[PDB]
Amino acid sequence: MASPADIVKNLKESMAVLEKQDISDKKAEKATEEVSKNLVAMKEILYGTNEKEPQTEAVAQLAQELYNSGLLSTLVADLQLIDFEGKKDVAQIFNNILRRQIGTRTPTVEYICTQQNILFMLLKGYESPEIALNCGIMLRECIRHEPLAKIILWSEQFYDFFRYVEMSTFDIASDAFATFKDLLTRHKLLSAEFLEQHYDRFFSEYEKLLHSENYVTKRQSLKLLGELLLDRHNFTIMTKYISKPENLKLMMNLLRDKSRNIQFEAFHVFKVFVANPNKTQPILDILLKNQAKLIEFLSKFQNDRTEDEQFNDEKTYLVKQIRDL
Amino acid sequence: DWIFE
Amino acid sequence: MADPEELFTKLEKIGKGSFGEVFKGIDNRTQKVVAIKIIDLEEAEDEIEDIQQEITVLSQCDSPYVTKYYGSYLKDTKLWIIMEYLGGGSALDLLEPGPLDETQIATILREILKGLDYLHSEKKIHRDIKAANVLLSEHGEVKLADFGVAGQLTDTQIKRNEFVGTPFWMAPEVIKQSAYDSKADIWSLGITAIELARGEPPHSELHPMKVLFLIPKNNPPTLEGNYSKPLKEFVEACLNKEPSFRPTAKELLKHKFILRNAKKTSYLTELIDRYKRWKAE
Ligand SMILES: Nc1ncnc2c1ncn2[C@@H]1O[C@H](COP(=O)(O)OP(=O)(O)O)[C@@H](O)[C@H]1O
Ligand SMILES: [Mn+2]
Repeated sequence: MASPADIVKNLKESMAVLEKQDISDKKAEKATEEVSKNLVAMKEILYGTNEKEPQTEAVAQLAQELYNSGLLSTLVADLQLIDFEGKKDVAQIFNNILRRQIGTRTPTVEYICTQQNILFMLLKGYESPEIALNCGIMLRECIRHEPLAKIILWSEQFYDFFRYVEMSTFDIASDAFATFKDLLTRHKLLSAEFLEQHYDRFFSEYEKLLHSENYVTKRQSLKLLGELLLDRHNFTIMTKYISKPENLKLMMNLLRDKSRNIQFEAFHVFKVFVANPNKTQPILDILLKNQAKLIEFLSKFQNDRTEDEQFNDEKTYLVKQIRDL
Repeated sequence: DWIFE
Repeated sequence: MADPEELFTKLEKIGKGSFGEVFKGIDNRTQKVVAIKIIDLEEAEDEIEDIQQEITVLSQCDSPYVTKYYGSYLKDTKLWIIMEYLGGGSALDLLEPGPLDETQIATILREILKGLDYLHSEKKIHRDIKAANVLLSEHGEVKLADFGVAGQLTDTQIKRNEFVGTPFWMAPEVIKQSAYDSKADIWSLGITAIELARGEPPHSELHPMKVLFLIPKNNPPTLEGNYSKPLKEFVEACLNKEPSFRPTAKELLKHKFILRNAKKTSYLTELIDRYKRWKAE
């Protein structure tokens, strides 16, 4: 047959069946088969087997009818009820049209901007195991575009990430962290702003991560912190961070942590407290007090890491500094 | 261990 | 949280390679036999998210031609990848007592090309194709494993510019670190066919650092010996220094050799007995 947007009318209708009460025979199962076929039908409008995608009767009639039908929401709002390969296809569709530009405009980013709840449904997807990893894929594509990144970041619902990176399920919690890393690092200016303004409650929350029972959570959070402080755009956030004695004391204890990989990451944070020209009063108080015990520490610290140039140059820089007050 | 303090 | 050592009971070390070690084991909660792979994140330092990518890739597949993924658990620093258990051992294990006939060879390559098809169609590369990574079930079913180093290809970043695989099985372009896609997997399949035949790949005796200079400079390798012309020009389809001139996983399923003889599975349960006897010998 091959229709253009009777496919959109079909999907919409079948999903409606799949979301009503009982009927667990004949019709439930026949609706599930229909959603499958049409997500495929739809998926090949945009990609299209051994014949180019028609930059006309394909994308626009499909993109147009996706917006007017609100099918894009219905698929995220009901992602649950769809089958395995189904959720894989939904997410690939969602990603494709969200990437769609006509001109210098990305129409889907504009649509979502007015259908903001789609972003919030995706994010909230982390709390439902059967769909968490699919919502991560889709959410993370949204994040690629600054408007939407902004929507999630500035929402109060962003601090849900400090629960999500902490789940029970390792796969999911790891994916939560991926998104949460993507938010804070991709749109540099956006995230520099957010961090400057929300500093106090952000870092109060970030500090709980550095104390995690979960090894991955701790190691990765700590690794990220170092990336954030050392960034050029985050100059101001950095200065505030390295002025607080409670902060130095944590890093220095993390230098002496059970895990040598965590000690290593602690090093790249600790590194900047010392390289800092404009130190503050209790900064010096701890350094000079712990001088020499540090110069002794640094020399005999991760020497087995000689496949690494910079590291060994930074160590000789740090001892030079802790012997120069 | 460190001097804290 | 969620302690694996409580809700899984690990039994016989079933293998032990690059990342960590694999154990047979039981799912106390359901009583399913699973294979358990355990990686020490602390020692590892491949990277760390780069490690978690073997799970991502594997956890997206749902094919009978790929080892099912059941979950992962974290215990201090060791990560337990829980996946579907396969009894009959590697293709490479099964080649150990002695050679194999062109039916066995063909049916194996059939089963692998299914899977090689599942993977590529959704734009995934295995990159580590060899008899060692082709596990069998006690029923004699043939499934892809490791990856390990499987790449994902997005709609941007179509080709690939990385540095992976094992040296004898690598495709000229991968060694040269040029641009490559799923056609690299087809090369490696070629050399897998030779391995399944002559029991060992092109330049088995040479040094790794040699064959990384060899593979790109020299001509493609050929099936030399008493082997039917259906395959000699089959492997020649794959082993072609030009990628785009290599067949797809789809049409290689149509190729003359697979279809003689494409005998059903289970008819390989011979090879596993054949190996179970040879082992206790
Ligand atoms: N699901 C499984 N069923 C049976 N054996 C397995 C399974 N997974 C791994 N093994 C055993 O472990 C060996 C190597 O595993 P692999 O995944 O290649 O690890 P590595 O990447 O460390 O080499 C295989 O050849 C096989 O013998
Ligand atoms: Mn392997």
